[PDB]
Amino acid sequence: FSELLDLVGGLGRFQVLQTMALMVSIMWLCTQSMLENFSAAVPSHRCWAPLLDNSTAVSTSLSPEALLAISIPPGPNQRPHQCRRFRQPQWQLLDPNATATSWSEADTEPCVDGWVYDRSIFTSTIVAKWNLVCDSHALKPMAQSIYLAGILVGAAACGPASDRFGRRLVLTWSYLQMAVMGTAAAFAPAFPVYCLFRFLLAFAVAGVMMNTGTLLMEWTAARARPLVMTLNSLGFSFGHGLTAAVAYGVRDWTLLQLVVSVPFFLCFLYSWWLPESARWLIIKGKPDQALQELRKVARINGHKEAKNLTIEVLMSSVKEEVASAKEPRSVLDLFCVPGLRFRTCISTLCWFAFGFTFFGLALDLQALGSNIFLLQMFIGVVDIPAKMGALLLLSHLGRRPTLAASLLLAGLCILANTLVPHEMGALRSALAVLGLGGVGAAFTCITIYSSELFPTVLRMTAVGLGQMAARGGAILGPLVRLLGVHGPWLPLLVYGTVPVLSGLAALLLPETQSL
Ligand SMILES: *[C@@H]1O[C@H](CO)[C@@H](O)[C@H](O)[C@H]1NC(C)=O
Ligand SMILES: O=c1[nH]c(=O)c2[nH]c(=O)[nH]c2[nH]1
Repeated sequence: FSELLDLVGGLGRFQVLQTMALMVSIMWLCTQSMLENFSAAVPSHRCWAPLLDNSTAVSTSLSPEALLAISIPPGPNQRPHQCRRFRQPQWQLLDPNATATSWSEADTEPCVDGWVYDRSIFTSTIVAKWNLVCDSHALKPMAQSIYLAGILVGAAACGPASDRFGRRLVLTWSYLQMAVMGTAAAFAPAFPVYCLFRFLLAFAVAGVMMNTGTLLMEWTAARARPLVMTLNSLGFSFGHGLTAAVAYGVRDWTLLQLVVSVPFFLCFLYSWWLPESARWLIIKGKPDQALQELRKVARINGHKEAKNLTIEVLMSSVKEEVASAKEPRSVLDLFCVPGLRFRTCISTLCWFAFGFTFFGLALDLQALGSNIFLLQMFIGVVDIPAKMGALLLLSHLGRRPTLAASLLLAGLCILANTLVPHEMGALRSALAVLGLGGVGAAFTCITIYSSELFPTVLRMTAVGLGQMAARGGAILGPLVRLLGVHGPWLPLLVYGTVPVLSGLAALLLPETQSL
């Protein structure tokens, strides 16, 4: 096939502009996923209480600190209880002779009158709007799980639709669905409706993710294809910085969600000026359309050959593909072949670990460091050099040691985060950033390495199964935080154990760089 790209220009003005255009979309698409660090931030809260909040009642000369001690009991964390209040004001607790033994839990009641939230950092969040606290506290990670499950279902449905209707058409309606569903989520009236719209937004996120990469690869000559995949992967790196930059300015969740959604109307509008994949149009037996959209690109790249492209040349240049690209093999074949079964197991585990660890940690920055805006920005800034170093070492040291070393870097940093005491917040934050950097490097590493461990007929099958495994791991990511009742160390130990085991496992793979 690529002989045609050499008539049309296989790297040039069109591929440059297409890479820029799709990278920008991937940036905003990354903001959509990272948003719920900020849209769903948990502000500090307490029960509403008469002496503190009933401004219509008779006031007193006591200070707010004293009235808080008189109204809200202390909780386990040596801070005011987030889910209880005194049944009657505890005037007895003001005198210096008082002790903690002076009251008992029967003297307290739950927040009958609802909660009061700290508005200093964020003006509003979904947690503050729908009271996703105390007995409802599980509902935040449930919302994140529903989003990531939406992406799983969307990726499962994308394949058949992408193959039947085309890369660009599905990408176009994915952009429209992202805009519409993000705008709808921004104005949802109730929590179930918000979950429905976030699910339907994720369903389109999957389509954008898959089709952008597929279309970039299908329009790029082979010498530049790894570089193009790397640039498309740096799109997310800049997406992290963009998330921090936008969320630092917009402190209301409705306005923030709307702001990050609206750009996709423009993405929808400019996607119509992209060409549908020529490989797809030829494979589906539509030469008259493939010729048009090839010489359209030849016009952009500035070639005289737009006069030379002709149907007979177009047909003669792709004689093999239409005659042989007819093997949509089932996933089970990977397990049927004795040799490939165990390689498939290990590579699928390496895909799983990325999603599990990354969307375990990256979606609760509030636990990792002092300032989530700056920490998100750093998760971008450190992701970039990690990815470039991954590409280079992947090109020199071999895929096996680079995959193993990246995953072991991630695991060791995330585990060490549990050894460093809570007082050393700076080192905890730095280790968390480095761990997410290692995971993000392994993302590129595995994307390329899994495309070599299997014979060329089953290469694509392995990559698809790996992607589904990463999505299954991402879904479990958020739910693992529900173990945190037993301690803050436990979710971190789990998230750190997974990459350690998978990184050790990657050592058992064969090397695929030339030896
Ligand atoms: C708040 O104060 C007003 C003052 O008139 C009173 O009528 C009302 O019952 C009070 N409510 C609570 C919950 O203290
Ligand atoms: O390096 C990444 N950063 C992300 O924020 C992200 N989100 C995603 O779905 N895949 C990736 N990869």
